[PDB]
Amino acid sequence: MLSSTKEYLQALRDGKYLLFLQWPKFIAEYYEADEMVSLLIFEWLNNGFCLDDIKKFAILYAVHEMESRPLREGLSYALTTISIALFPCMVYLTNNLQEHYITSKKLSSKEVLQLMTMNNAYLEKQRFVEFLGQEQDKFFTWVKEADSSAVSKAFDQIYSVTYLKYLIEDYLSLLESARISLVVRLAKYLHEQTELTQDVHDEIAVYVKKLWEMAEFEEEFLKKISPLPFIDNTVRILTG
Amino acid sequence: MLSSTKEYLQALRDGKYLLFLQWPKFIAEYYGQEADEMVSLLIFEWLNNGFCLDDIKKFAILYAVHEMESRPLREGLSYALTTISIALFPCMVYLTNNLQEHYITSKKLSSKEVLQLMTMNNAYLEKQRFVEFLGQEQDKFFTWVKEADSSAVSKAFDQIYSVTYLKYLIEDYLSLLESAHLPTDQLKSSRISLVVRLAKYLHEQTELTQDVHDEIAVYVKKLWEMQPAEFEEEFLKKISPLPFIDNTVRILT
Repeated sequence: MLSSTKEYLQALRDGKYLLFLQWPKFIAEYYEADEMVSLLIFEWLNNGFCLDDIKKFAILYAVHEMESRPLREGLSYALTTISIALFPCMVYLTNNLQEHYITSKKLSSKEVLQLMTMNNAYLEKQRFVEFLGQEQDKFFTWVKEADSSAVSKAFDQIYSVTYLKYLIEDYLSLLESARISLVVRLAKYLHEQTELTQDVHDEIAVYVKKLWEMAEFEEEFLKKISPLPFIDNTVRILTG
Repeated sequence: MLSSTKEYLQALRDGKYLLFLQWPKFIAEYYGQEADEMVSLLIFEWLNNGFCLDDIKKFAILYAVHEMESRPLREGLSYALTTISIALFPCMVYLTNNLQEHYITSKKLSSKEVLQLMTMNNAYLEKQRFVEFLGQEQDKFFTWVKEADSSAVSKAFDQIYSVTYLKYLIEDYLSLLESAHLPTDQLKSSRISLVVRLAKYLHEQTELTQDVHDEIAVYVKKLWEMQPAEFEEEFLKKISPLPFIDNTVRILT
């Protein structure tokens, strides 16, 4: 967990996206999803919502729509949730309401929703919606204009990790209903990683091997996780 | 494509799933697409092609696969699967309750002719009972999905995803190439044309056989000769790789 919304919006600008998606998990401990989206509107405006922020999300969102769906479930909630917030912020920054939102004081969840309720007076319910639609439009075009080198490179980055997360997640339920307490750590280990570090792929093999100790179906999964320890492990016996 | 529901259902019994999922596309041609009509044809067809308890249990494997987190069946492959499940439940109801006879004939009918048969037979089960039955069978089914052999599911998975992972990646290459800003690049247009055709070739394929690897390689080769962008390269690499390791892992397997 990071210390600030400012650090999370840094990760976003730093193309750190697996990390930035934890932003809504941060606001969870620092204060329903009705409340949630409004916290992130407050949080983003007080933390320097800009055009660059929108534009760098349009990469992330474009990655989300990829047919290979690297971001799914928990991560996909994170992504869409935040996106629901980005549009109101987009309405606010455009019609110059961003100020009534910006403050000094350290507010509480109840007090936040309080002023956002009051601020609703500055925007008729009918126009809020009209701008929301236009801001959506203006966004989705930037989603289309998203530089494909940036999108692509981002994708490997995310999916490098993400793939194993599902591959492993699936290895678990298949095993539970077919050692288990063991794998959950590999699930919880990998859960924490933002990227596959060459040091991280090392700790993986330190898992794969340790399972062998405790089924023909488990096979092709390890083969898809850490092939090399297998090739070693099998040849070791073949010389008996 | 295949010429017979018997052929398709055979594939389902054999375990050839990507092929089995091609069924509702055949049914759409054999008859000439409101989903209710399409589910109607599937029910008729499956009941004449020897719907049975084993058909259900194997289909359970397929579904269990569709629910993996790696999500091997997306989009149209997914629509196939779900549309077939909507036909499945009525058949389970008709099977348990001895209604199938009214659905069984050797007379080769038309779409309009089957939809009429379907409405005629609608009067042999009162709606309320159909819905109760329908849920009982759904219960009976989803339990079998929870119980599907982990061996059998895991095997279907590797061999569906084997093809299917390629399918989605190639679609994502395609849209990115289209969406790329390439002013100098005079080959972009002929490179897009290559990916589209690769996408098209692969769309018909249910497994990676020697032929497939070879065609894929022919496309990927031509693409390299078209002088791709930096980002395109990662895609080309994944699409036709050389997994000397995996080669060496499976031999040893």
